[PDB]
Amino acid sequence: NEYIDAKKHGIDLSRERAPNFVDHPGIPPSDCFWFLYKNYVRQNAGVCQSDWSFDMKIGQYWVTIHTDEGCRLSGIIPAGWLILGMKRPGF
Amino acid sequence: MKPQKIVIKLGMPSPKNRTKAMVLAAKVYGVSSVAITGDDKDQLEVVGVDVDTACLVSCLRKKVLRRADIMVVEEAKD
Repeated sequence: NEYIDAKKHGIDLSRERAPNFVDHPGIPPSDCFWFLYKNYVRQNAGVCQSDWSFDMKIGQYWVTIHTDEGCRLSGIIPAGWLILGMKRPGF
Repeated sequence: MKPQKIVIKLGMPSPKNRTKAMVLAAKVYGVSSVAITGDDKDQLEVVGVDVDTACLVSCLRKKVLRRADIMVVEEAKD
């Protein structure tokens, strides 16, 4: 499991500072947070939509991240990188 | 047809570069929203319908700073 490995290396999503994001006018708010790590060090964080996917640059690679209805993330990501999802508080 | 969320990483942006990037992005046809985002406040985030992202990036590169790269694309759900 990818969260247990992350927990072993001192990562705790409940203690991560919130992503720096805005809710844009005229589109639905994103209901998931994601946190991106290289060798278990947070590089960035953002928001995404549950039950959906997005494309993002992880290291040197363009990759699809799949987001299930519980904000759990899946996809093929480059060695040394880790991306973890959670429900945005209130959603 | 669907609005896209486009995130562009600015390489080592001054505050002035962030502001200038938001203004130019906002004036592009199809752009409905702009923001500065990311842990390092180094991302221009654009929402738009049918935006030429290659031309937004190219515009940031000639007018604001050398380093601008798409890092996220997410289609908005309705």
